[PDB]
Amino acid sequence: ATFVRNAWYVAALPEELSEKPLGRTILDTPLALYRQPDGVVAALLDICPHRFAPLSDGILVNGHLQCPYHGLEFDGGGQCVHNPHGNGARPASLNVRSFPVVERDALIWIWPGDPALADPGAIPDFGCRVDPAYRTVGGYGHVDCNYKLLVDNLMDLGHAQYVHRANAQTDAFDRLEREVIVGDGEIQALMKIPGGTPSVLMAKFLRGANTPVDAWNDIRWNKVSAMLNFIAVAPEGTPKEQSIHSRGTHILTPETEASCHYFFGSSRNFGIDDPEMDGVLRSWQAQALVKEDKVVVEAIERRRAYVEANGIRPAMLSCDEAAVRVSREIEKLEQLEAARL
Amino acid sequence: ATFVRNAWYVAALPEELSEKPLGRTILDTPLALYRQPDGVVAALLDICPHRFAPLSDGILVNGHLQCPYHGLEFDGGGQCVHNPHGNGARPASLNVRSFPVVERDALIWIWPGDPALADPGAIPDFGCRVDPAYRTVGGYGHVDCNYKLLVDNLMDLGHAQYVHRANAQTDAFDRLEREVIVGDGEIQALMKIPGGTPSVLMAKFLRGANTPVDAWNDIRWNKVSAMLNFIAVAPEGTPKEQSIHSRGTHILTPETEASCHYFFGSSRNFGIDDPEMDGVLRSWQAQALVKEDKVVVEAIERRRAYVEANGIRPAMLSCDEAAVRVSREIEKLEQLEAARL
Amino acid sequence: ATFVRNAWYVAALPEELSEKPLGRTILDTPLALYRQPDGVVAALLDICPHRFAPLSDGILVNGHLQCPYHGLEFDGGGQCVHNPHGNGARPASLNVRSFPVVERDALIWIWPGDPALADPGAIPDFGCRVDPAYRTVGGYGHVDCNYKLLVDNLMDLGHAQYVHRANAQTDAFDRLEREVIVGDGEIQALMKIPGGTPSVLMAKFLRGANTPVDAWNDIRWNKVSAMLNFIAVAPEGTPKEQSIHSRGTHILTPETEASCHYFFGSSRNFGIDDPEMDGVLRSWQAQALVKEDKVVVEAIERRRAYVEANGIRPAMLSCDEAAVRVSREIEKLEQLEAARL
Ligand SMILES: COc1c(Cl)ccc(Cl)c1C(=O)O
Ligand SMILES: COc1c(Cl)ccc(Cl)c1C(=O)O
Ligand code: FES
Ligand code: FES
Ligand code: FES
Ligand SMILES: [Co+2]
Ligand SMILES: [Co+2]
Ligand SMILES: [Co+2]
Ligand SMILES: [Co+2]
Ligand SMILES: [Co+2]
Ligand SMILES: [Co+2]
Ligand SMILES: [Co+2]
Repeated sequence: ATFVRNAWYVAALPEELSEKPLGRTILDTPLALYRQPDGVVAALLDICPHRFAPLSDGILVNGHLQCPYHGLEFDGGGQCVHNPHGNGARPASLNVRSFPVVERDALIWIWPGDPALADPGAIPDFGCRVDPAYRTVGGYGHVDCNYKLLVDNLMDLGHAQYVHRANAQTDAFDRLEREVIVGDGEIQALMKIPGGTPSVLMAKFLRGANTPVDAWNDIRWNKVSAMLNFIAVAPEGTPKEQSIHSRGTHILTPETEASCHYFFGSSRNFGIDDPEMDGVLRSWQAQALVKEDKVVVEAIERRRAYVEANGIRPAMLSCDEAAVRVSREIEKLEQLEAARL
Repeated sequence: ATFVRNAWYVAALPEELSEKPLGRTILDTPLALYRQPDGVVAALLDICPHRFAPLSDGILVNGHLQCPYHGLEFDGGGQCVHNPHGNGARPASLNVRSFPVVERDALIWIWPGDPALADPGAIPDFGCRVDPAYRTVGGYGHVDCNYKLLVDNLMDLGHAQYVHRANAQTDAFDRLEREVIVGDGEIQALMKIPGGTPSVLMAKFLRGANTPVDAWNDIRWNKVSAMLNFIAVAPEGTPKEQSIHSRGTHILTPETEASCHYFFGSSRNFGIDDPEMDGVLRSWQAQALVKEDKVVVEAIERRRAYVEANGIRPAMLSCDEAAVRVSREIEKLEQLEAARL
Repeated sequence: ATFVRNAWYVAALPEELSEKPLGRTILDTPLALYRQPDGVVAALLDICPHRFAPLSDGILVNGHLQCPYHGLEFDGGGQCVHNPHGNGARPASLNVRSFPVVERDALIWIWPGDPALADPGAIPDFGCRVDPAYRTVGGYGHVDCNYKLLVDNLMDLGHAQYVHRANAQTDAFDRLEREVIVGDGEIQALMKIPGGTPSVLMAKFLRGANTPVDAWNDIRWNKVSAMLNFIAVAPEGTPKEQSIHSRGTHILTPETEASCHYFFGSSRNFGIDDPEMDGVLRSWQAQALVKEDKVVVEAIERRRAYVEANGIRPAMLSCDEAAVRVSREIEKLEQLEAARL
């Protein structure tokens, strides 16, 4: 019910789209997503203007999406280009709503709000996903929880030990200086852990000069729910730029009030020509989502009714600064938008 | 919530009933339908007056339906004929509601509204279903959509050109000529496809024949939601009257606000003793009706919340006259009834 | 929505609890139930004070329940005993709600209401369950009906003549004699079946029986929804006291407004060292209690919307005295509680 509609959201990964329409709901809005013959992606409201049939169940006819019910045909902009009935007249009432869409950084971005306010330049920067110097692997996941629970999750390092123990684990609670930098529509949480233990994968690409001052775990948040992290390791006192690292794409898109779409990916600068490494990284990310984070957040969503019926508020700990700030920024965006409705 | 209760609806096909009660909900009213030992069908509110147990889960005892909970027995009129407890007294408070019911034309009709207005003069004529000159085959289907969506569907048979493409597509669709006749309590939509190649289905009716043909697809609607179509095909310019045809029964009965019962059938005057022709008609009913149409209308029902939340209204085409008129007649019946209670 | 929270309810059977937490909802309240290393049972609100994760999905760490999300640890009283984050401070806001709990008579009792009013001395007496002179076997069942429908069911044991026809029908039902004893927070219904043929079940307990049989079916109800019955059968003219019997535990605990937990058991004074009798009772509990009654009450729950929408009230028979009285006592408790906010 309460979404920030005036913002860019990822609706799909390029590989998911083709001439066969994909029906997907974004912010309670049903969409028909498909790639036209010229290769350009189109996004139409998945509701035919005639009698409301799902356009996503149709097929392309001469490059145009044909409604599966009575045959009306539409172009990528939503204009009805063919009416096979009667005099074949095509009044403006037959056009279907079209959404601004941009394919960039191996992501399909969509603006579900006021179309007059959609500026391609305000789209988050995920350039690493299409940089020849990086190898990117990823996927899609559906989760039955409000998207804000997963934003909280991604902005927090404290559950790694208990939720992702299979991968991330430690035994130190005396050393932890994470700085949170608040910008405009952007927030970064930087963490540098000297003497940090490199991953099993990034270790294979290290020669030898371990010295307490060489491990990073950072994350950047952009307007609403798009995040990119930075997991890295270095020899000694070398800068972040010259380290072995992976930039992780973690973008959430609300489906309904209690469900969301999760687009994940890893863009690494090591083992670039290792095909079996691709399967590995993609599976661990999938595991971290499906088999672990999903279980936790879906259980929390199931407790929302009780917490709201009663007046229960969360008790924050020292590790919640970044999440709390992002949570507050999203709230402000919800209010700023409602102050127009 | 909004149903036209003062009208006759089909609650079951004769073959579905026996001494074993059938529990079925009609217009949000749970019914217990069964055939008494004398062969007469009975319809009782499926709620025992004592503690509300489902009478439909009981069995007949000496021709009377016995409640499975504490044994009260009832006759076809809903009168409690036996109370096995205490002095065995049977006060009027123990009688269960009974609904007017009429078995006619191989259909079981029921009046769910004001029993004092049960006007049998209003039972639609489906005589072809029991005419020895016709062969009838049919079935039952349950659909998760408001019944009005299927009424719309059946009054626009032209959708077959797209929804039933593989069997009904016709190269002469663009030469279609339709008219609409409005009479006393009845609306008819006539369609004619002249001098074209028979569709895949029509070919089977003519036993794999080619050569130009004239087609007719007419449909009659009667008060609320009972329809009978006319599908005919014949060579060149032969008389519509002396043509090979099938009269299709298509009757809808609301179950809940968002679900309905669909009773379909085909009464043909050709291939009367041909088992393979029976198979062709049954294949068509299972594929087109039970599958194809269901997919479309159920997807539309899922889009109702969005269309209502926003102020979206349908855009009518030249082929919608008949459906729009029936839709308006049903609306008037809803208002005339609401102005009563 | 309307529950009598100020009363003791059974939340589990001792055998269901261990160091692995059991998540269960009682009166719309999610609980985490577990046995601490010292063997004492604990009951905490299954919602972590930090971010609301289910504590029931956690494990015990050094005798304390650890939240599976970020590691907070709690003691049986709900006090946070360990915070692994930052300075490890533990403000009062980190404690979780704990519920008064008492393990007695092989039952786990919990007080879901005002903790200040919980008095262990008001817990129903089910001593037979731990008396060395009796052999007790039982189990748990979940039912999708408001708990009051099952209380009604248990207070009218006469339904067994029809609902459990195959197992308990007696040909002397017509000569039954009832008595009802009313007390403070207690109501008893007595039934006597004089000189009849033993039912299939009673014959199983007796291991034969030629001569006529006297059967007793008594049941005691205590404040809210805890019942204990008395099933006895004897030959020719043996008195009820000095005889062979089983004391049946039948306790219901509301889960939601339309669902409940059913704890059943049989404590017999015959065949104490007989495995075959154990099977007979478990077979009965599985068939009659978990299958047969469930079908009836769940069907009734499905008819509640219709009966309420219309103004339908139940018509009582001569066998409803006990049930009606308990129903009235429960209503009074609901009102007395609603009158104090
Ligand atoms: C849906 O109406 C029909 C059409 Cl348009 C073509 C062929 C048949 Cl068999 C029917 C039928 O009555 O089922
Ligand atoms: C449901 O109460 C019973 C009746 Cl009515 C007959 C026999 C038995 Cl064993 C029980 C029981 O305690 O489950
Ligand atoms: S609903 Fe799309 S053309 Fe009719
Ligand atoms: S509920 Fe039908 S006789 Fe009791
Ligand atoms: S939700 Fe329990 S420790 Fe964070
Ligand atoms: Co074009
Ligand atoms: Co996580
Ligand atoms: Co009779
Ligand atoms: Co159709
Ligand atoms: Co301790
Ligand atoms: Co510590
Ligand atoms: Co029973």
